[PDB]
Amino acid sequence: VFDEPVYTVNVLENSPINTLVIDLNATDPDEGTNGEVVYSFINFVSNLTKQMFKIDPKTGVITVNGVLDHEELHIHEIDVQAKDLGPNSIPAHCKVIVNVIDINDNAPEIKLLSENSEMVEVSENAPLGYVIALVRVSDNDSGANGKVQCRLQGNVPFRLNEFESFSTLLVDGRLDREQRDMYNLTILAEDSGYPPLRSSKSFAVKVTDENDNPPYFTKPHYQAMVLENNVPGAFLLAVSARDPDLGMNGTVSYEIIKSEVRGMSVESYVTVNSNGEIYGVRAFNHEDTRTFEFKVSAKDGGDPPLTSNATVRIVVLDVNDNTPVMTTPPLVNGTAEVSIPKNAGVGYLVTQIKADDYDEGENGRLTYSISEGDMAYFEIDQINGEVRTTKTFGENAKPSYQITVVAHDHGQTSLSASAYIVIYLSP
Ligand SMILES: [Ca+2]
Ligand SMILES: [Ca+2]
Ligand SMILES: [Ca+2]
Ligand SMILES: [Ca+2]
Ligand SMILES: [Ca+2]
Ligand SMILES: [Ca+2]
Ligand SMILES: [Ca+2]
Ligand SMILES: [Ca+2]
Ligand SMILES: [Ca+2]
Ligand code: NA
Repeated sequence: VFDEPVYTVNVLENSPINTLVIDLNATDPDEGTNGEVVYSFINFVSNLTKQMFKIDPKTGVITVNGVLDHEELHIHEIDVQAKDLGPNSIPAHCKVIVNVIDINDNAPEIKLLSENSEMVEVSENAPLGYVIALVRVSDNDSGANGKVQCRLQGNVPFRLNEFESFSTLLVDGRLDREQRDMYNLTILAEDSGYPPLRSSKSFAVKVTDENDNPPYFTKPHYQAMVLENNVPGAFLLAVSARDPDLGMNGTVSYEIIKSEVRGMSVESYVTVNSNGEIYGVRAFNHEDTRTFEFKVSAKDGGDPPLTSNATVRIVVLDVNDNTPVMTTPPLVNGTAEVSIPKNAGVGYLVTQIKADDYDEGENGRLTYSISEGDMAYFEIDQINGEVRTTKTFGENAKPSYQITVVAHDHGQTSLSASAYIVIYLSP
């Protein structure tokens, strides 16, 4: 018969094999008994127990024959028997209990609930306290060996809120992609064993792009000078807008706003390249339009897209592309007849010549001269065009005088237009 009915023993988790759990004696014959004892396990409460322990059948010494895992099973209940060969006897049997004492063999486990596994992401300037990923820390031991706290690290714009079940990782700042497209976090964790076993976990935070900026122009108002009578399809000016966003959000497409210039349309005067290049679609003419301005848009692919527009002033410069035009006196094939008294004095105003020129400035300025003919008997004012007599006529003066007035301008190469004034002396 066994010394005690029930035995309780504490055994370290993960104790090596052949560790002495206990040496039982079935009270080997006291004052005699038939003798030749034999020990054996006859039953286990959990069958798992079968494979963790062993007993010498003759000496009666229980030892470890397996890995005692507290997280698997912590209590082992063994029914054991001692026998005298059944000559004329009963079997004695007691109940052994091995408590598996928990030790700190599991350190913390840090897990991220997100969709794209391990790719944590968040859109620019997402709001303060916007949850990005649920983190879950665990330690599979019991007690202090099971308890755990964890913390973010280094200054970053995020934080964690510890809860009963799990923690939560959220935004704690303003995120701008144009400034930073990524952060590099490290969650540090540890258990409360002695000494405490620690875990780190490092991972990335990809800040996803928003279409939060439009294409910025280099200038709000561009200007360019052109020369009059330019060729159709001749380059004028380049504008440029850049968008800091990603892809479609940041591509740039140029458009010219509908406007009418002098009664038609911008298109009919000007067009735009999808590269910010402005081409003259027509031959410009300073006498029609010395200046016109227009707006030019820029847009990007986003839902919905965004715009910036800039103004464009075109200065049309003057060239001397208008020869002057004789308009007084009226002209037949470019000549006029006038009459005058023969006894006319000196200074008599014969006629007054005048021309119009459309160009502006020097290009448009007129000077009058007698080019040829009876330049001796008449004189012309350089600015008026007033033709007057410079001599008296009498006694066998010819009765008819021919003079060629011209009006020329002041351009790089001066243009001009003549007229033939015939003078007849009416007595
Ligand atoms: Ca274990
Ligand atoms: Ca353990
Ligand atoms: Ca632990
Ligand atoms: Ca931004
Ligand atoms: Ca952006
Ligand atoms: Ca944009
Ligand atoms: Ca012109
Ligand atoms: Ca002119
Ligand atoms: Ca002109
Ligand atoms: Na023994």
